[PDB]
Order: sequence, then structure tokens, then C-alpha cells
Amino acid sequence: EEQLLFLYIIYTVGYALSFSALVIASAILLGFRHLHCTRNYIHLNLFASFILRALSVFIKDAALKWMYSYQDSLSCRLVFLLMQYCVAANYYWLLVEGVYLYTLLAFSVFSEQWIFRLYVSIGWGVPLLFVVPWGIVKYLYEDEGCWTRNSNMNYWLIIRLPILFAIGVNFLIFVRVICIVVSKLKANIKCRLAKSTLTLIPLLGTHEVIFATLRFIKLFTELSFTSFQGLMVAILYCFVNNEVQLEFRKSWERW
Amino acid sequence: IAQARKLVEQLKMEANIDRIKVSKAAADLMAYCEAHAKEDPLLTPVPASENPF
Amino acid sequence: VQLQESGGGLVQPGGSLRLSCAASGFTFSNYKMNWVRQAPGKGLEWVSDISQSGASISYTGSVKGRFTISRDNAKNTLYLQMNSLKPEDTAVYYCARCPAPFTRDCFDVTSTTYAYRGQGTQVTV
Amino acid sequence: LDQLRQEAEQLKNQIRDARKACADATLSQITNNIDPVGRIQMRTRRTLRGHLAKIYAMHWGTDSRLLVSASQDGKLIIWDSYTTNKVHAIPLRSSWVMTCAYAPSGNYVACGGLDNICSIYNLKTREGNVRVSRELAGHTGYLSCCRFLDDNQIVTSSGDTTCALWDIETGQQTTTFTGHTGDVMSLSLAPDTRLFVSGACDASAKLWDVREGMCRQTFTGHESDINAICFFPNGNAFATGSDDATCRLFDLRADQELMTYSHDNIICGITSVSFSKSGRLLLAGYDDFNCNVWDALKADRAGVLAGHDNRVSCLGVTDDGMAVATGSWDSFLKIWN
Amino acid sequence: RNEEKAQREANKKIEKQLQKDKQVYRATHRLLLLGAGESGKNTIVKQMRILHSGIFETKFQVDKVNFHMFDVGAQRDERRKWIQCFNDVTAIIFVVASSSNRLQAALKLFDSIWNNKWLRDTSVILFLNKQDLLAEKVLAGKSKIEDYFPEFARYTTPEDATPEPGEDPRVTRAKYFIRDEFLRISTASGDGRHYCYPHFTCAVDTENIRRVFNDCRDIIQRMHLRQYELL
Repeated sequence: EEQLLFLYIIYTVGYALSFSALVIASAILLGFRHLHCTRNYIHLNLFASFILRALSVFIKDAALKWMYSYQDSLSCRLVFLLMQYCVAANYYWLLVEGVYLYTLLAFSVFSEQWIFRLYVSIGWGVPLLFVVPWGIVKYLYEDEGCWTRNSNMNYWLIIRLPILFAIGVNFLIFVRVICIVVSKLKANIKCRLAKSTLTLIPLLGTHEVIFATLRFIKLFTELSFTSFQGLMVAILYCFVNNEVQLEFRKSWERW
Repeated sequence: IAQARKLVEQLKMEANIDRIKVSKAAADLMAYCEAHAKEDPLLTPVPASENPF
Repeated sequence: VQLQESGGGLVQPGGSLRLSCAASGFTFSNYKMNWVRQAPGKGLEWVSDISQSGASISYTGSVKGRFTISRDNAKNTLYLQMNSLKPEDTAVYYCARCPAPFTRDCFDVTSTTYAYRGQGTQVTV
Repeated sequence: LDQLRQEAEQLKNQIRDARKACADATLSQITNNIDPVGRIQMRTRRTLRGHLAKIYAMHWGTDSRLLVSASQDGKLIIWDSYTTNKVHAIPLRSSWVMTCAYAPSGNYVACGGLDNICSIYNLKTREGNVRVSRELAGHTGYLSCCRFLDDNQIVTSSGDTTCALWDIETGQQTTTFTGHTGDVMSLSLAPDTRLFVSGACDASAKLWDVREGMCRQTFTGHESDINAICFFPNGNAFATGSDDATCRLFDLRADQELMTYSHDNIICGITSVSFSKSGRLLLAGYDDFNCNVWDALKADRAGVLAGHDNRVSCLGVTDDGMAVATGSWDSFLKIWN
Repeated sequence: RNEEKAQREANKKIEKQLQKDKQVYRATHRLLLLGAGESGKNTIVKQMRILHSGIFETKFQVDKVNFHMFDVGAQRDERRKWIQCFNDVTAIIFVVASSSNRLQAALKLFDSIWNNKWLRDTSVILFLNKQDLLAEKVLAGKSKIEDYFPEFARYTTPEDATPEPGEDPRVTRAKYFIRDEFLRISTASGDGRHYCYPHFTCAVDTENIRRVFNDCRDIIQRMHLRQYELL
């Protein structure tokens, strides 16, 4: 009970802090008009995905706050479905961010409006293509206990495979970017490489592949990092970003 | 030598020019600015109704 | 912008002579300065420049170790000290100035028709 | 040659003595009892977007409504500042446009740049689509300004140190002005269109007679190049800004500088100036992304039009004094009030 | 009210065109080609032109990528004003006459470009386009590089020197010495906002375009990475 209680406490703390940091960062990015660019649009989409994920998870457990004070009602299953969809959308938006960075260094140019429309479609729409089928199957063939309990793991394989594919692609992009960065630093060192590599973890979320009494510590690290990922991304790419800092400084001077 | 000669003529022409005390020019500028002061919308704010912006 | 050279004359090879450039009409300390000379049948050639306060110095390779550059921002002056002249250094010397203040670049000081360039004095060996 | 230079120095000394004799008092003393203008807290009221690259110059229309802008993406655009709607989008032959102009009657706009050629465009074509009407050649250096005397005469100034007058109908140089030893940057016609001035890259300003084609006066005092110039509304004064980080005001009859506008915090160079309708506010642009407001008769500052994210490279005031524009290498025009 | 529909109709048609233009503008790279008079600049320019007024524009494409190169002309030698227009170019090629005292003028010009503030973000490429002439001058012996360059007396070939087959040690020593003079200028105060890319070239080098292509790609990659705050 002690370890579980501490893990839950850290979990909630991390998720709430990520929610707060991400909402603040989204407000800041959408406030300044000068900063409007495709990159910032993708970042705002990622922030929205994280915020929706955090909102979905907190309420889901809060139901127990009421039930343990709906287990066969209609809306409980829908809530479970929504949580699944939010998780998938968050992971695929991380994938989209990685793909966009690689394209930027891929040395290729395409019609910006069409590319942005395609990316917006891929980030939010692709998840509809497995979550909805999973909900349909749970409704029609394995509807037991709000769908939370699973019997045929084959239907449980629907959700996991796309997420694993996204994680693999993110990891590959991370490897390529690190190779290029090392080449650039060599041609023109350890401290700078360490500084760069660490900053690239939360954006692509490679900690998942990194984590491929010791078991308790492993669970602690996994849950803590997953919870705090949102806050880390928000910090790194909004508050310590150069142009945002300069924007804040010049605004303050003007005010 | 040609460059000097044209410099010679230009200076001579410019030297023979009438001049007035700076006080008169300053007074004239002050008088103009005072006279047309009331008709500079930037100098004094304007009603929102008239302001096309 | 007024540049007034002085100190020329005649000297036998291997002798010494000093060039004293006087300037007025602008804040002396702010402007990077140069010495540039014109030998007969030759385009303008560069010699040596000195920073705002004398921190940095430079020379063209050929005159390395022979001449010397120095300025006195307190007295609105630029100086050049010569020692051990060679036969092939007869030329006129143009006390020069860089165009913009507070900057480090000195575009086109050796231009054919620069504006802030002195008339120069003759030094023959 | 030595005698010529010696007696020329004598002439210069005589001129300096004559000018010094006429300096009885300072401009500030005469206006020592003028009340301060006060804090001019102007703010943006519009914002015009569409330019890809930086903006070099713009010119107001004679009605205080239309204006034209010129940028280095190869585009002229005529806005309607009242509603911010585009009216025309004129492509250019040479993408390095360095100036533009608006005809008095509103029928033509002219532009030119490193190509050395000043082009004329027609806004009242029968077909309705603007097309080239006359290309003027004859300069041997980048063209840096141009203004219209009327629908049939355009005065141009170039970097080869010569200002010229053109007859648009034929294309010949009816007259050519010479006497500068450096690049000529900016000029402005008189209120009556009888005289115009131009300061060059030698820290000197010269007043010209359009009819006689010869220099009339010369002014000096600046330490470095000259980037902007403009006539005071009454036509009897003109203020100039230089790369020395200072602005100055002259008078065509005093034949000498009357006041300077300086501050220690400023270590950058001016790029454009302009007066207000009453000639009581001297606006100005700077390289540090700001535009200042100088109370002309007091030497002080009284307002800052901050907001630009890069250098300011143009400016102007409507003929009726209602609105003020600004342009910048950021590619965005702003309308203040 | 009909006029507003008439005007609002006009704006839409215009905006459709500018957005059409914006896409085309971003697919083209701009390159300014400086160079000393005796540098053979015109030869390299003709080399680009054949294989594919106050200013001359040359358009060529490599691997479906479009480069737009502008060579100045019919201008006065005072460059300190019309040079500001080129602050946004991708790079500023720079041909030099190594074998030529011309070289000192090239050094001063390169320094002036490097330290100028408006250009403090435009990386400069560097060519050395008289290698055969320098080789024959030094080999013939009647050049005495030491007199104009006293520091050349104690210079020795750098440890990393990679010479072409059949290259004399004296030739390599001189050639690599020439470059070092510029790199002293291009390393100090760089600040990492822009770089220099030295090369050893010949008047008839076919691949002169390939070098600039690769260096433009490298500049683009560095800019993008700096945008994400990796480098």
C-alpha cells in the first residue's frame, strides 16, 4: 500500500503539473501574433493533445471516487473509449512532430497549405481508424464491465500496434538527427552533445524505448517520466526557447 | 587642374549670395508652427467620429 | 571632415622620418584610422591601421618591423614613424579615415574617389 | 594648381567667416519660451500584410487615401488604407526595387533600383490592366529616389553623384545636375516645385534650381553619410538625418545649421525622416527598430512609435495630416494616429 | 454597397495571386557573386552560364533546386551602400586571386565583409582560383613569397594537409599558407551565426557548382538546427 500510494501521488502530481504548464504554454504561443508559423501550429496541436489526455485520465478514475463512495451504464463505456482515443491521438501527434522535423532536414519543399492540411488530418483522424473499430468490437462481441476487462487479447492487439509503430518511427528519427548533429559538431564537444541529446528526448519521447526493489524502481521511473513528459516539453520548447524569451523581454520593456 | 577650376568657379558663385540673421528664420518657423498648430490631427487628438481609422 | 598631412621631405636610403597627420571636424576617438600611400604608376596601397583607442594594430607584410603606427586621441592626431627606408618605397601618403563611427568594417578606404581622405604629403628616398 | 588650391581655401575661409557673422543667437533661445508638446502616445490603427521580403520605400496618394509600397520580392501594391483592401499588384522587371513614387494626379506610379532604369506605370489604362508606359535610361549608378513634378516631368537621383530631370513624353534628360562627390541618397521637391535639395554620401547638402540646372547653395556640418532629407512645409527649411546618429535642421536663407537632435543612448544611424502637417513634429526612423518623435522647435523627444521587429526603412505623412505610415525589413506596414 | 462587393471581389482575386507567388519564391536560392577584377570571376560565371545594365542575373538549377545568382556591374567601387541590399541572400560567393600586392586587398575586403553588422548573418563561401598560376610562380623560384609575407619563412605544412597526387611539398606549403591568412580572420569573432567555406579552385573546374550546392545545403541544415536549438 505504501509504494502504490506514493506512485499514485506522484502520478497525479505530474499529470496536473503537465496540464498547467501546457495550458500556460499554449496561451503564450497563441498570444503573440509575431510567432505564428507552421512549427508553432504543430506545437500547439501537440499541447492540445497532451491536455486532452490529462483531462481524460483524471475524470476516468474520479468515477471510482463516486462508485467507491455506473459500472453497467451506457456512458461509462463511452468514457473509456474517449480515454483510449485521447491516448492514441497524443502519441500520433508526437509522431507528427518528429516527422515534420525530419522533413525540415530532409531538404524538400512542398506546398505549405496542403502539407499543413495533410498533417492536421493525420494527427487527429488516423486515431479514429482503430479506436472506433475497437469500440464497435467491444460493443458487439466482448461487452463486459464497461469494456475495461479484456478476454480475447487479439482484440487488445488493435490499439497497441499503431502506438508501437509510432514509437519506432520516433526512435529512428531520433537516431538520424543525433547522427547529423554529431557530424556537424565534428566537422567544425562532449558537453554540447550531451546538452543537445537530452533536449531531444521529451520532444520525441524516446524514454519509452529507453525503458525497454529493482522492479519497483523501474515502475517508479516509468510512471514518473510519463507523467512529467508534458511539463518537460512545455518548459523546453516554450519557456527556455530563445525567440519566446526575447518576445517576453521586449513586451515587458514596451509595457 | 580642371577639377580645381570648377571648384574655383562653384565657390565663387556661392560666396556672392545674400544672407540673413538666423533669428529671423527661427522666428518665421515659430510663427508658422503656431499659425498652423490647430490643424495637425497628430499634434492634438481627434474625435473618433471624424477619425476615419 | 578635414585631413591635414605633414612631415614629408627628402632622406637618403636607410634614414628615418616621421609623418604627423592633424584632423578636425569630428569626434576623433570614434573612428578607425588607416595609412594609405600611392606610388607612381601604382594604384592605392594599404599600410597600417589602428583601432579606436590603440588596442589593435596591423601592417602590410612588406613593411613588417620597419615602420610604426600610433595615434593620440587626446590631440586629434595620427602618427607614423619610419626607419630604414628602401629605394622602392617612394610615394605620397594619404592619412585616411573609415566611413562610419562605432563600427569595425572599413569598406573602400582605398577607393579611387573616397570622400574622407586627406590630400597627402610627399616622401622620397 | 597649388595657387588654385590656396585661393580656394581662402574662399572657403571667407565663406565660413561670412556664415559665422550671421549667427547672432541660437534657435533654442528664440523658442526658449515654447511649451512642450507633451507625450504623443500614438498607437497602431491598421496593419497591412502581404509583402514577402523587406520594404524600402512607399509614397502616399494625393488624396490621403491610396498609397503604394515597394519591396524586394518584386511587387508594387496599392492599398486602400481606409479598408486595407488591395487594388493592384504590379510585378516588376527588376526585383531590386529601391524607391517608388505616386503621381500627383494619381494616374502614374514610378519605381526603379539597381537596374538603373526608372519605369513609369499607368493606373488609368483603357483596358484596365496596368502596363509599362515609359522606361527612362541614362544613369550609370543605382537609382535611389524619384519624385514627380507633374504628369510630364520626373526628377531622379542616382548613385553616380548626378541628379537629372526627365521629360517623360520623349525620354530625354532635359537637364543634368552635377557637383556632388559621392552617392546622392534622398531628395524632395519644394512646395511650389521650383527648387529641390539632395544630400549625398559626403556629409553635404546642396540646393538646386530646376530651371537653370545649376547648384545654388551648399550646406555642410555632418560627420558621415546622409540618408534622408525633406522640406519643411513652408518651403523655407529642410531637415536632414545622417549615419552619425544625429538629425539637423537647416534654413535656405540663413545658409547654416540651426539645430541638432542628439542623444547618448543612440549609437545607430537614421534611415528616413518626415514632417507633420503643421511642421511641429519631426518624425524619424532608426536602425534599432524604433521611430522617434522630435519636437522640432525644442530639440527634445516627445514620443516613440515602437513596435517594429526590424529596421525602419521608410515613412511618410498624409497630405491632410491624418495618418502616418511606416515600413520595415520585417515586411509589415503600420498606420498610426 | 455594390462597390464593397466590387472591391471585396478584387481583393480576393489579388490575394489568390500573391499566395501563388509565395510558394514559388521559397523554392529559389539567391547568391551574390563578388570577386576581384583580375580574379577570373567572369570566367567562372561564363562556366556556369554555358553549362546551363547595372546588374546581371543568371538562372540555373541543380537536382531540381533553383539558384538565382546576381553579378554586379556598371557600378562604382564604393560598395558601402548598395551592399546592404544583399543581407538576405543565402550566401556570398567570393573569388580571390591567390597567385597574384593584390592579395592584401582581398584580405582587407574579406575582413570588411565579415565584420559588417548587416552581413553578420550571411555565410560567405571562399574560392582560391589561381592554383596553377601560384604553383608555377612558386616553382619557378622568381616569386620570393617571403618578402611580402615574412611569416611565410617559418611556416610548415599543417599536419592534416592532404595534397593531390604529384604535388610538390613547396607548392602545398605555399598554397596552404595562403588560406591560413583568411581563416585567422574568419575564426575570430564568428559567434557561430555564419561560417566560411574555403576551397582551392581552377578556372575550368566543372564541379564549381557542386561545391556551392553542398555548402548551401549545409547552411540550410545549420540554420534549421539552430532554429530548434540543437546546435
